[PDB]
Amino acid sequence: GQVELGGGTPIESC
Amino acid sequence: IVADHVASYGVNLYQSYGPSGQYSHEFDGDEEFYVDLERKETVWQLPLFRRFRRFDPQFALTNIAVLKHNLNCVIKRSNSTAATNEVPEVTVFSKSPVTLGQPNTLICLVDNIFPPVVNITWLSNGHSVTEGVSETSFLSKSDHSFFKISYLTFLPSADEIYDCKVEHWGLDEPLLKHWEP
Amino acid sequence: SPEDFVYQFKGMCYFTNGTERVRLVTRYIYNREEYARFDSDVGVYRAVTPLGPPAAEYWNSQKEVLERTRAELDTVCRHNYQLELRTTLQRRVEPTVTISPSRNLLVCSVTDFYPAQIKVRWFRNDQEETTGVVSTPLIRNGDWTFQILVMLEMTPDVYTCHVEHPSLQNPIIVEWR
Amino acid sequence: MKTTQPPSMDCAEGRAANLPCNHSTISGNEYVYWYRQIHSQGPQYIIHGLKNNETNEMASLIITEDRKSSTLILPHATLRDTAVYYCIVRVAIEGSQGNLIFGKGTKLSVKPNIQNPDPAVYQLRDSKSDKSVCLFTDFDSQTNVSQSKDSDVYITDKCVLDMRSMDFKSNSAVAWSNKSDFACANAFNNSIIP
Amino acid sequence: GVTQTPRYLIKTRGQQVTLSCSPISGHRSVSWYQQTPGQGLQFLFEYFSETQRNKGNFPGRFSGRQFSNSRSEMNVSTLELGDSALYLCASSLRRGDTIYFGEGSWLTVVEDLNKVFPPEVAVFEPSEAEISHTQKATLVCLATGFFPDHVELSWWVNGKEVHSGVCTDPQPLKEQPALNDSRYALSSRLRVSATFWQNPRNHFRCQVQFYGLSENDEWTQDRAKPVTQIVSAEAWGRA
Ligand SMILES: *[C@@H]1O[C@H](CO)[C@@H](O)[C@H](O)[C@H]1NC(C)=O
Repeated sequence: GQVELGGGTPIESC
Repeated sequence: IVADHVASYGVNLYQSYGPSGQYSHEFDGDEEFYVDLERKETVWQLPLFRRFRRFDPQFALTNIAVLKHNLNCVIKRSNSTAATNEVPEVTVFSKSPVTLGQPNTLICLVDNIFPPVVNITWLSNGHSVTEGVSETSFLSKSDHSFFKISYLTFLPSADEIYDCKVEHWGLDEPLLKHWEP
Repeated sequence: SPEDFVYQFKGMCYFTNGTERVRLVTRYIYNREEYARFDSDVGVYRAVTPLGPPAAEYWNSQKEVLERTRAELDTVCRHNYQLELRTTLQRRVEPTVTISPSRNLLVCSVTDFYPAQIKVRWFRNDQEETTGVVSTPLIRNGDWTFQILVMLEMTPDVYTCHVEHPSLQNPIIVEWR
Repeated sequence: MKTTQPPSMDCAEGRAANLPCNHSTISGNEYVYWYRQIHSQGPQYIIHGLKNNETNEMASLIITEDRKSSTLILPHATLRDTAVYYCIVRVAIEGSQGNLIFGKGTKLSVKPNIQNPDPAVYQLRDSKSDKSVCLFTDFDSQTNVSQSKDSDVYITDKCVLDMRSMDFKSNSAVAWSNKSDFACANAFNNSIIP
Repeated sequence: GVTQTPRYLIKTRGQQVTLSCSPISGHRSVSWYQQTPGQGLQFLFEYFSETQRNKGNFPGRFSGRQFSNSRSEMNVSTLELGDSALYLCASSLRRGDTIYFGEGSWLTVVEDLNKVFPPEVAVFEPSEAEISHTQKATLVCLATGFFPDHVELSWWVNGKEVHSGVCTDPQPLKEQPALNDSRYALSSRLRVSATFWQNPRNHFRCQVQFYGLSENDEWTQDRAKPVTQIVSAEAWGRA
């Protein structure tokens, strides 16, 4: 089933 | 910011205490669903959402894992600046006008929660109630604090005494909020 | 009290006039301090506090990270809003209106309705009651239903409570008497 | 998968290759990805897009306004562009959210341009010792070298070598067998000059 | 770039195989794929933050791990003959970004080690008819009777490897197309100018690198152990 997505988060520098 | 409808497609939460996490979507301040991070299941909060809407819990687990990494960095970057315990305010009320014999629901609103570590229980005539006690997830606020709602399905009677006990690190003692009919 | 380190990431979408004005703001919060955010009206990551220069400058350098976050205006905000049009924006729960003497003060208990737009008026005898009417702010029950209680100071006559709501083409008219 | 591609597609060297792809069931939260795989090597990332037209140093991607079909445009086709081209929709489906599920793809054969096609079959002798092979070479790129009927006779496929010292390209196929009755005249006899 | 080790492997039925993958520096998401000629390129599993995310439709025999350095290690248990394939590893900066594949690990599951054979290499000198008609001289190399298809053919002229005018078959030919573990054959062509071939000082060598058994395998057969080796055939020019 097709799913909606949320906002993607990025990985900090570290 | 001004808008007709505000949607929080990604209320990602992760705290060191536990450690615990939370992923949920909100629309107009109401939780559409939360993702049970332990069972890897999406829990929609309306029957209409369960039949027409779908969400992969793997997207939630991935973002929380990034939050776990991002949290460890801002801890080092902020010289391990811990959170500040806020004083939560508690309100108790019924969902509908109480009628004896007709099943109703009590609503315990615990507002201004930070950190998102609260312990909310119900008491009937001084006895802890472990039946009919539901609980929302941590619902976000614009000031980045949270509020949680606990429910208690009951049967109205004459000799009924209901109190909502709230336990938080910002409180000096467990807060008992009696429900006035 | 044990110490706690809280991290929050809020992917927020803002809609106005249907799909005419759509705005995406992703907020990055350490405890209760938003240190970095991405504004689709701005188009690039920006630091809100001196805690996120390292994060905002680094995420803006990753070309694909910036372009995908830009594209979330269409893949998240605009796409999910179309599913809201099928479900959330069509939810219409009619309010339950009940008048009951308080335990003199009459209360008009308007409970379990959605959406939030509602209007309640008190009438003593086809004359609207302005003073003596005390209302509450809209109450969010947390289960996708709202509640409001509008009280009226009275002294006995047919008191009437009128309620308007998008789910109601006919306004609910309840008399106490 | 959500993508349908032409199974095979030929293209002349130097021309522009327009590889079509249909995906009418795509959603607003799904990207179109293009990959290629040369021989049995690792898949090489080409390009990706959402609704606009993208262009990198490798190719250009053209997605229709209704996002129901797309096209990968390789402007300068080289012999090194002969590979299987995979048009993939990175789906937003439960259990496969963000997965790139490869399909059959499109086999793009960049046919070189043989200026003076003088086809001939030669016989080569072994450098050490009773052993010999047949060589069909210098034939046009619009010719097919079929496999052998006799299993004791082995016939390879077309091979394009590039003599960069003279800017000379030529197709070639080899045939050999242990049966000493192997005349190179009746070797590729399943290949008739059309 | 994505790195995968080992590059070639030979195992028997019932054994297990561990496949390593070093992702691109900075990347933290790793995906594993299996490429067969039959079912094509199939997805196995994906890993991010040391835990498995999306998973394919493969049995529990196909497992994997991801370490802190974002490195991944795929494992297969109770190897079957159908498990022989090219196992590719892809990496992305994060789960949801563009994945970039490595070169893969070639796995060949054999019934017994006796089915592994080194290639015999032969060089065929150009014909005088081609030399007189086109002023060009084509040499043909022939690597025959090898199994599995873990072979690398190369042309070496006067000590240096050449690539201009070299054409090797993209896919080998089975000597017995009916047998499952049939030995393969591979042809390659090196075309040079007729004058360059007629120079008696020019030395032409066809080198075929074969990847076979290691020291961890026992060889109870009478023939030479088919270990990793380079089988070469050479030819000198002549006027
Ligand atoms: C929740 O209960 C546990 C023990 O039952 C207690 O240690 C903890 O402090 C409670 N949470 C609070 C007070 O926020």
